[PDB]
Amino acid sequence: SKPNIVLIFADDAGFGDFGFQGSTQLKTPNLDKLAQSGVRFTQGYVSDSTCGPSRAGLMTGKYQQRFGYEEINVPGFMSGNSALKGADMGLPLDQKTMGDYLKEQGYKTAVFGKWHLGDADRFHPLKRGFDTFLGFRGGDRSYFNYSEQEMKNGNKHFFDKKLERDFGNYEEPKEYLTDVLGKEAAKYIEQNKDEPFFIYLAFNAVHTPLESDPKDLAKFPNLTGKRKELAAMTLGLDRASGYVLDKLKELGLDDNTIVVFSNDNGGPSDKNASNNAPLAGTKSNQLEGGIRVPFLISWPKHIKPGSTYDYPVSTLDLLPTFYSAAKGKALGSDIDGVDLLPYIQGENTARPHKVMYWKKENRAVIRDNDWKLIRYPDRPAELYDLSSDISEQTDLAAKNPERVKTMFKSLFEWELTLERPRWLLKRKYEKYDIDRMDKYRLPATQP
Amino acid sequence: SKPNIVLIFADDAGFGDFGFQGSTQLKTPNLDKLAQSGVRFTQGYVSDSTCGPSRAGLMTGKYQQRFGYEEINVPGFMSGNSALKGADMGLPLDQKTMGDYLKEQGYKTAVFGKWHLGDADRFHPLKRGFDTFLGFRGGDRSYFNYSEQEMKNGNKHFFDKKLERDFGNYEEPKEYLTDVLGKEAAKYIEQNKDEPFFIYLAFNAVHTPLESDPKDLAKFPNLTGKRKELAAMTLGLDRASGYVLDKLKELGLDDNTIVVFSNDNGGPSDKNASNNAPLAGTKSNQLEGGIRVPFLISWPKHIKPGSTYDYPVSTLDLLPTFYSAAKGKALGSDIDGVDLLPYIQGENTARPHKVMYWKKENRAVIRDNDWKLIRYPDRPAELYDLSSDISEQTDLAAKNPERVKTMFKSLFEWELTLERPRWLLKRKYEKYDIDRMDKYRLPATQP
Ligand SMILES: [Ca+2]
Ligand SMILES: [Ca+2]
Repeated sequence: SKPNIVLIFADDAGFGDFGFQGSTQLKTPNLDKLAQSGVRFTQGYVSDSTCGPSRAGLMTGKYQQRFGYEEINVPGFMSGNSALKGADMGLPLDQKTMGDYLKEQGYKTAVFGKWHLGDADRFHPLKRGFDTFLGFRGGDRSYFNYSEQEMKNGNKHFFDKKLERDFGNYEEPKEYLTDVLGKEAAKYIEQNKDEPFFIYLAFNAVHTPLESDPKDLAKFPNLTGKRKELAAMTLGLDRASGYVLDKLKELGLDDNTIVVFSNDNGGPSDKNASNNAPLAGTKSNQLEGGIRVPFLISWPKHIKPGSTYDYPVSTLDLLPTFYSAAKGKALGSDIDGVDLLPYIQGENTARPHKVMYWKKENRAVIRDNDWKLIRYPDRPAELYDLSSDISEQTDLAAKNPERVKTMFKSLFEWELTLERPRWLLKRKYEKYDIDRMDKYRLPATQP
Repeated sequence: SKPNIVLIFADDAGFGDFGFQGSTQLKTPNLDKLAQSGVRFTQGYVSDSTCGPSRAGLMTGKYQQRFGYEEINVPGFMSGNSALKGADMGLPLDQKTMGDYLKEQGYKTAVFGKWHLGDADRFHPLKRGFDTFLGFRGGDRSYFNYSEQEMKNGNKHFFDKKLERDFGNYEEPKEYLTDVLGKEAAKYIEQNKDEPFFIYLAFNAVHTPLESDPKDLAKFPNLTGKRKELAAMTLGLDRASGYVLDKLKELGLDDNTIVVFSNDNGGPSDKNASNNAPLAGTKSNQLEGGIRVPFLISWPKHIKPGSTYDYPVSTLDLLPTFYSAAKGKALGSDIDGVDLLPYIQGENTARPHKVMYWKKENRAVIRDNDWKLIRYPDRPAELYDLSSDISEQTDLAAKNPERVKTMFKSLFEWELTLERPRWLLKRKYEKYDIDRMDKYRLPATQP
């Protein structure tokens, strides 16, 4: 008998904007119970500090750069010189997804909400190892229904923002999208209570646009502007998550169900007032604030409740971890993630990752234990000791020239194993990413 | 009366492998007379340290990266993810060439030898402002005829290596290609002795493959291996250059003819035994050895014979210099080169370039006066003072942190004005370029 798997994946959430992450202002009671029921990771990372490359890594358990998925796939934002534009941008078809791996172990598979791994029919979830789908192909959309007007008077790329059941059944949500996503995950759990199931629950929460239940806004009278709306949407994500967690309890599935909460990248603090405290930086930079994310795994009877795990882990680990728990035997050799279960349980006391990497064009990172080397296009490479400087305020490059040179060589060694990107952003977005990094260069504070 | 213009452009030649450049072993008597007849530049640069991007800059007078021509166009060597492959790689059609500009001033225009700005019919010289053509579309070819056998049993991209008159008149040279190229330039000068003419003479010499007249090899008994063959081919380039210079004398055109000798990039010392003394580095790195080239301009009666010009100049300058000398009035505003004539003659005492840039992906350079900042993917950015360290052995980065930061920002500012590349090399060539850089990291000496 094989465990059910629920991967709850938030969008553009603050590292510091959950109760279990030390938030005073924000309220995440259901996710607080999820944290206390299992293991909270203090050093959980995504594979990129933007939506698309992150999800590509999560879905494959592979450094997404190794198959050209380097820069974010945003239809209408790519260079006129870009190899693939619009709907042709997607997860290469030769890649085997989390869905595909769990379908081979006889799981019923579903994805609710944000896909963002290609808009063209061939990149559709139901072609990528998911039996079931309710969400949108694109990167973002309204948390309420679109009018007939707005849908008819939309540009060529607006079809990816429209809510979709399975293959091309376009119907708009009747209700706040976050609540619709939660409640459809719950229906799907009840409809599949007898077989093993895998649910990728990809909330568009708390990505822009800033849109909330009026019910949620009244609960934060003290808060103001974009922060008031983040809190409302967060409470929303927490309620919708609650629907799923309660249903598992209600049906006695919680005993033999893995539940993972995480986040696709660090918070874009200037767009959605997210707060990455106590980390520097945001979405689309490779400071801890961009790449370090809230990360929970709950598995009752298997993981001790109320435990922390302090060693670095990656979203990349989730494919092999899930597959191993689903008693999987035929794991591809091209997989960069490790099975986390032996490490969580104490059977392996080693770090699950000595060396970790990030790369978007000239911006790249190598972490070797607790050394962080950051390469930029516009300034000397910086070196940080994360064992004593979680906030990256003390550049140790100057006083460690030989460690910088070695780490620079190891980072280059890893770049040589990557494909060239399959698509390129317009040049000017590199400037926006770096100006934002500089705007949020200091540690964020709670609150 | 408008002056004739002859641009003699060698391939993969050594910075140190000409008599007028201080060569011990090699013989370039015709080019030695060319140097003495005009101005030798001690700091002449190409716009990239490889064939294709270099030629793209030369032909447009523009930083070739500003229209996506960043990495070398070699059919069969591009990433499977590359936006354009094979014959579709070429100088974008929206770009106006040196040929186009001089055809508008009523010049008869011709190109002999290596084109390498696109193999497809639309990228052909006769579409890009040349009335006449005898050469090959591709990057390299044998210095002797190809058999019917070799031509029939060649890969899809071999058609670019075949010798071509005007538009698709394929006939193989009956004689050493360097001698055939020189003698056809001379025929064309005689055939057009009465009207103003422009000849781009792009010798494939001294690019691989290493192939010489047996007559030339016997003149270098003391030399051995690849060096013996370089010397023979060099003597060959010098004789073939001689045919052109003698013909101008013979017809009394020398009085009113501008002659430029230069080189498309620094010498690939490990492939053709070229020697970039006294510079560090080679082809495909951005040390002085890659980007700094022999550079002569002769205009009898107009430029003082036997003169040196010590301030940096670029191949980029040749389009506006040529155009201005052809009494051109309607120069595009997108042009990065300056007219060198006022600077050569002393009318402008200012540097013709304060700030110069190079970029191939993560490898980039900014020069500000005699400060050279070099960015690499695999090591800390280096700073050199070229006024006192022509050989780049004394890294001043650590002792000049503020200059490094500012220059890093100016270099980024210039990257933001560029398009993304229109095509990408396979990943593994970045490793080969950097291993070669390291093999030739020390100053080359005469040997
Ligand atoms: Ca996101
Ligand atoms: Ca060349």
